[PDB]
Amino acid sequence: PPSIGIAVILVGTSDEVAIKDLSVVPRVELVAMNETDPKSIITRICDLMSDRKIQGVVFADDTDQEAIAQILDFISAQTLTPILGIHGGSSMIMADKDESSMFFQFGPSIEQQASVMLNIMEEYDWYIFSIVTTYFPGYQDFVNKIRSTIENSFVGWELEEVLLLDMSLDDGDSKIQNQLKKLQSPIILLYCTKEEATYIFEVANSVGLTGYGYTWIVPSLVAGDTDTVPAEFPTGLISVSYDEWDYGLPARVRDGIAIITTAASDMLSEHSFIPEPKSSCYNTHEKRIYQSNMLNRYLINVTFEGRDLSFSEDGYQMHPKLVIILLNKERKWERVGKWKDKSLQMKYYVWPR
Amino acid sequence: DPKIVNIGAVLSTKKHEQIFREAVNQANKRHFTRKIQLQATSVTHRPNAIQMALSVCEDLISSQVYAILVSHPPLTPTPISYTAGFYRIPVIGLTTRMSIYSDKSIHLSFLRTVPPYSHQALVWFEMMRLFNWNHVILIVSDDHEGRAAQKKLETLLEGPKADKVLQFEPGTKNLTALLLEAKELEARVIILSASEDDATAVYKSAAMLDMTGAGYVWLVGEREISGSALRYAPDGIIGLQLINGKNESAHISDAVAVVAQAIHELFEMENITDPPRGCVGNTNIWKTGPLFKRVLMSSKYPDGVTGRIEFNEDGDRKFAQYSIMNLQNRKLVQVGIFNGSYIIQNDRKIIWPGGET
Ligand SMILES: *[C@@H]1O[C@H](CO)[C@@H](O[C@@H]2O[C@H](CO)[C@@H](O[C@@H]3O[C@H](CO[C@H]4O[C@H](CO)[C@@H](O)[C@H](O)[C@@H]4O)[C@@H](O)[C@H](O[C@H]4O[C@H](CO)[C@@H](O)[C@H](O)[C@@H]4O)[C@@H]3O)[C@H](O)[C@H]2NC(C)=O)[C@H](O)[C@H]1NC(C)=O
Ligand SMILES: C[C@@H]([C@H](O)c1ccc(O)cc1)N1CCC(Cc2ccccc2)CC1
Ligand SMILES: *[C@@H]1O[C@H](CO)[C@@H](O)[C@H](O)[C@H]1NC(C)=O
Ligand SMILES: *[C@@H]1O[C@H](CO)[C@@H](O)[C@H](O)[C@H]1NC(C)=O
Ligand SMILES: *[C@@H]1O[C@H](CO)[C@@H](O)[C@H](O)[C@H]1NC(C)=O
Ligand code: NA
Repeated sequence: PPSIGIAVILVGTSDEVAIKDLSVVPRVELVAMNETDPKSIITRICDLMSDRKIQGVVFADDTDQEAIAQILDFISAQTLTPILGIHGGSSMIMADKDESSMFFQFGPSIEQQASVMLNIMEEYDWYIFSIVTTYFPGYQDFVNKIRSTIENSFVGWELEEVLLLDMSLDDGDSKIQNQLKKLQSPIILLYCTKEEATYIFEVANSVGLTGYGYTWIVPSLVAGDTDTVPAEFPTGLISVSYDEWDYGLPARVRDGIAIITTAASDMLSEHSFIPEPKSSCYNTHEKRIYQSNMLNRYLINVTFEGRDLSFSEDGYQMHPKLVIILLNKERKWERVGKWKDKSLQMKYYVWPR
Repeated sequence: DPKIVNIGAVLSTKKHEQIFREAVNQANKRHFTRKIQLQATSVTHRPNAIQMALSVCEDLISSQVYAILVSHPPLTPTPISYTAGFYRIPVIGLTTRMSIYSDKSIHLSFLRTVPPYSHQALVWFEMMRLFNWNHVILIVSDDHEGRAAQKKLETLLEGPKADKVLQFEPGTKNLTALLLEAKELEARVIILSASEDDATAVYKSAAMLDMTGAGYVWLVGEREISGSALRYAPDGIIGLQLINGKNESAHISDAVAVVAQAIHELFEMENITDPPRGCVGNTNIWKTGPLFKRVLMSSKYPDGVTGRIEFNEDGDRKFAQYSIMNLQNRKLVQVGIFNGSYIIQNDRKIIWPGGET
């Protein structure tokens, strides 16, 4: 059977031996990468693309750098190469990906996480709340999902404040502090990056909004790597993490290889061709009337070993198994819930201190 | 010995590269440069976006640039905005008028010496108050740009009112169903926001439905009186042209003067850190990047070549000047100017679709 070249890019420390466990067959190449700046990522993927006929990329990293997703989307869109953000900063949710993107992520959408957050609140009857976001993309999608959910519900929801903080400017005028001081709600939903949340919490503490009587609920990208807990994160912080526990990295890489291979097999089986992988990033301008996004109809609908590995048109996982986590007094993230097939199951009936 | 502070630029040609080098030299000449001294680092546009992003790293971020000037070539400023944005290095757009660059989520450290197309609503609104057009019809393309003009005009109106807003799919050739809706309405002042090729479709459909003659007013922007849009444009139309909008030489001159002033104001403060030296291995932002943005955002340069330079809440140029253009006997005739805040009519009489309303 024909062979499709698949590059598996691993950033940081990982067990390559553990990781190493249709019409078309994959020729997998595990690639190690030390740096995650734009030049390093662009250069690595472009060098690999010229050395081998690379049909698709499986990317995994150990960082909390949500910018990796953005760098990858840009590469994916410019070169018309499927790229899967399966772990780390590469799987940190990228709202409004390019039209020409073939970038897909293992993780929940902003809208699904916002939904899970409200499911947690309904459980403990936390109907009075406020929202805080930065300009980080997806903030509009977050506020909108909350608003539309709350609007179309026979529940006593009360959204007291919605704050938008400008993290692109310095805080010499203490605008954030003056904005945060307006918060009165016992529950605060925060949408921003992990680096942004460290600052926000430092300030919110100075104004005394982090203690008991103030509960902060945050998305997956804020908690990020559960083994990296910024000192400024408040005790009793609730987050909606993607299951780094049960859905381990060797399984993700396997699934990522299956998606690219199945998609390729499916397109070859239906059109008697698959797109010829570009040998250059440096020719993308002249050779684009000959390139398409066509493989996306297939990459979005892959089922493997009775597991629906399908993605949304927006490039996020369709049915993830989410974990509800709580930052305890020993400053470690503790599992306190599970999100299944649109069902929430918590550990506690009475939320503890 | 002073501290050498680099300024970057992505310009059209070697002529423009030389103009930038001269503007930095003049900045060093006019300012007190015992403490800090500017150095021009520049390149021309690369053939594609990946190549451009790599050039920003290799050629400019490698030189610890404090800001990057960007023009449109002879391929957009986006890979530059993204690369510089990663580090929070400010980008100064010299000629891009697309409203998308006003979006802080996407274009994080971006300012421009030219306003977005959507800001033409500021001129239409002043034109509306002047000629007493209290009831208007707004026709916009259903793209970002079209919606940006509609939001901006709506903001100003909320006196004169937009009786209805009509949106069309970009690329539609038959707009007779859309224009039939507008014809039924009492209002006879039609404002258009469309690209060059989409405006052509409007004009052709409008003319067939006999809406380009006496009784109607057509108030349009720059894009809708350019290239092909002009071939089929009705006589009597009122459009706009941003004075010096395409003069890369004038915008380099003004952007350098603004940046030079802001650098010196920045070094009056304490704990000013240097930008990263190159991209490789550097994933943290420039800690002074956000402070430098705030200093730039609030910079005023009154004696600019392109007028009074000030930036708004999105870092878009304020006090921009426009030529009020009128199509008379198939010729664009300047009938007035929008000086930055006021309409000044010249001695050339306006000819409306047909005669004088
Ligand atoms: C775009 O076009 C506008 C409109 O003309 C210009 O704005 C005017 O600029 C002039 C010149 O700077 C200003 O004139 C000064 O007005 C003072 C009084 O102003 C009041 O009254 C006027 C008229 O009702 C109002 O518009 C205004 O709001 C005030 O309430 C006078 O006291 C000044 O005279 C003194 O200074 C001049 C020099 O400036 C001397 O020659 C005199 O001898 C005297 O000492 C002067 O006439 C005017 O106020 C501005 N008008 C508005 C509406 O703001 C913009 O300058 C122009 N922009 C560009 C980029 O060119
Ligand atoms: C502007 C921010 C991001 O949108 C954001 C972060 C925090 C916010 O508060 C708001 C927005 N991005 C832009 C793209 C950068 C990566 C990159 C580099 C080179 C090529 C393509 C892409 C990473 C930083
Ligand atoms: C990455 O770092 C390790 C450190 O042990 C080194 O062995 C490896 O060669 C480096 N990567 C590259 C591309 O040189
Ligand atoms: C997804 O996959 C199955 C594979 O058998 C296919 O038949 C089905 O039509 C696809 N679904 C959609 C909605 O495209
Ligand atoms: C462009 O601007 C410069 C001012 O820096 C000026 O010398 C030149 O004549 C202008 N050109 C046009 C076409 O207006
Ligand atoms: Na801006």
